[PDB]
Amino acid sequence: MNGTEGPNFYVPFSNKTGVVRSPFEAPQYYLAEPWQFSMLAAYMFLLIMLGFPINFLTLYVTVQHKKLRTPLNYILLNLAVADLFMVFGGFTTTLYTSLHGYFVFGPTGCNLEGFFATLGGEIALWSLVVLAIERYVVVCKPMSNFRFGENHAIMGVAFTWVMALACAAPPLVGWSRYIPEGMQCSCGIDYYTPHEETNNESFVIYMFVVHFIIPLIVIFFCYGQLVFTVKEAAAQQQESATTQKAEKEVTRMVIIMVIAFLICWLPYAGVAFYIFTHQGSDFGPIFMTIPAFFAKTSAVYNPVIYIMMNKQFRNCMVTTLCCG
Amino acid sequence: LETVVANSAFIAARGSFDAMGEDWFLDFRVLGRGGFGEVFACQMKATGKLYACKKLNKKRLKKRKGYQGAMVEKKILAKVHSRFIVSLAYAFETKTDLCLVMTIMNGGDIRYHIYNVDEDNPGFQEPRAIFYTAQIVSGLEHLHQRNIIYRDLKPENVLLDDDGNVRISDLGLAVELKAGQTKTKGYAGTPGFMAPELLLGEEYDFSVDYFALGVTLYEMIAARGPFRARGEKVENKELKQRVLEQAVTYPDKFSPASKDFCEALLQKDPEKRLGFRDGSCDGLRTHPLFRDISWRQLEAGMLTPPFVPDSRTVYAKNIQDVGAFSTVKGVAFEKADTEFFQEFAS
Ligand SMILES: NC(=O)c1cn([C@@H]2O[C@H](CO)[C@@H](O)[C@H]2O)c2ncnc(N)c12
Repeated sequence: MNGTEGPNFYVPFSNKTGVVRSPFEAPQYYLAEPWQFSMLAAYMFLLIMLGFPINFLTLYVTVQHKKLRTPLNYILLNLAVADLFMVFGGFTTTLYTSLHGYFVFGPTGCNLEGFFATLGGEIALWSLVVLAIERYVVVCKPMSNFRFGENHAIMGVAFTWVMALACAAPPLVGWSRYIPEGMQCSCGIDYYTPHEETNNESFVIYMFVVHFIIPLIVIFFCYGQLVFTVKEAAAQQQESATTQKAEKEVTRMVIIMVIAFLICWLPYAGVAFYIFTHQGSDFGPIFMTIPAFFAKTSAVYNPVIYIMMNKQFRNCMVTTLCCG
Repeated sequence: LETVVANSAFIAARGSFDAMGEDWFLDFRVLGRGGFGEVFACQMKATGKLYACKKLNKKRLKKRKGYQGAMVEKKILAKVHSRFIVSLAYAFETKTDLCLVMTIMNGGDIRYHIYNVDEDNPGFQEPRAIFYTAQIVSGLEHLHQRNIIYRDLKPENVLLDDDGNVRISDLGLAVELKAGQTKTKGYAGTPGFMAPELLLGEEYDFSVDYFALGVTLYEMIAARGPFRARGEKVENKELKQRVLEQAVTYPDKFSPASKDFCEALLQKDPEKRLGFRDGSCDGLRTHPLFRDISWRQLEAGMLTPPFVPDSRTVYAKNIQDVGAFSTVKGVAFEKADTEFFQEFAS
């Protein structure tokens, strides 16, 4: 602890201006500046402008070719929807609020907004996990009686929602609470205290283990295996120069994929863990907006990595953009 | 990238091979996108043998009303097993598609091989084409002995394995009519792989198969069919006119025997078309072309053509290579459709 405790707020900035009470309705200028709000608003604008076209394309491309409407694409559609939850739950709200210089939807609004943003990001998280699993199962062949057929695909999609709800729903029932994060113009998860009265401590442990560490292990496992397999395959089929280059490229891509998972959730995990292991921090309040920037950008980079670099989608997209 | 990952899974399956439900076969990249559903390579999880799984998607089946064609292909392949007709191993359905799981022909198809030999090679060498043509003839003969008119035969339905022996497949384009009712009006087969008789909605018999054979050989050598050059991609009506009227230019790339054989078949009239004379299946066999063919060796599948596919050389398309055809626009199956789908499965 090094912020300001309250029975319904935890401002990650120290109380010494006497206006650190209720950051819900208090104008934020005791831990932020007008220029920082312009930059915040700029960043949120960017994330919408990129994120919405990118996710629209993922849905769009399958509709223009019949054969793309198949089970193995379901998870990709799910990813795009998940990302759109982040756009309308998180990005738009934060853009609106930042220009007033404080969060204007009030405590109830904070719970709503925080729910939609968290829900979004968590469906996204679990999509990436499921995707890695599916790739590992299908290509490396380690498990028997699994396929990516219609029933399996649907289960996979459903699972990402269920796990996401399992995280986003608890702070609404008083197992934690949504309270302003960052410059206090966005609402995040309370994890700054192990405040028993709202039951924060158990929730924070649950989050760190189930929603970061578990994913992290799975991501490393799956992608390690995948790189092994692809290297091995290339060695067993050296007769195409293209395939050898591709194998190296795919390995590079896989590093990017792992890194992309890290960037998104590691900041939150890192900060939360540090305060818990050693009480107090020298983290600022603008510092807490840094994890949000990284997390939010995954609405842009996930479909870029997982859609754009596959041949079929490319052809279709090129055709439509060059008149179609 | 991901296409290479799909290629890697294929390489993995091949390696294992060299050394129901679709959940009992591990599924790899597609080898083409049929008229109905995917056609991918696959491997038995409990046997460790490779099979092709021709999936016929339920949605696409309803759209074209392709129920008759499916049932025909099943019954014929199920009954006819040789070294010139692919063996059928399983016929089941899933909840999304009907499956025919047939024995491998790992070496790719003749249609592929026109372009895979090298694009700067103007079709097959004459002996190599002659060998494959002879093997197609034995397969046609076996069908004719069961009194089956195949109609549409084409390069893509002549598959190569890694033994350098070919077999016909896709026998759903056939009709079984016993002798003395072979003649009957009808239009069947895919345009540009049809005989004059069929297009005009006239009576047909085994003659049409010999027309198709001619088209196939012509395409083997010249790297183009008779009814399209390499600048032609014209509509059905013009394509129909090509089939009906034209006796095309015959390259000097041909041997005199092969040239002559092509000339006879691509000249209109079944009577003047080799094979059909009184309806012989050994009318083909009298041509000087078959001086290089021994019938005993042909029947035993011992003919060796130049270029024989390897098992460490992959033949197959990438997984996301699709053609795409109508799937439902909010359209829900009739009871009748469901009844055909169950009936097919066995
Ligand atoms: N139906 C069959 O018997 C087969 C179809 N294909 C491929 O699937 C493509 C059709 O989509 C064909 O052009 C072949 O490349 C096959 N590939 C290997 N073995 C087979 N028995 C078949």
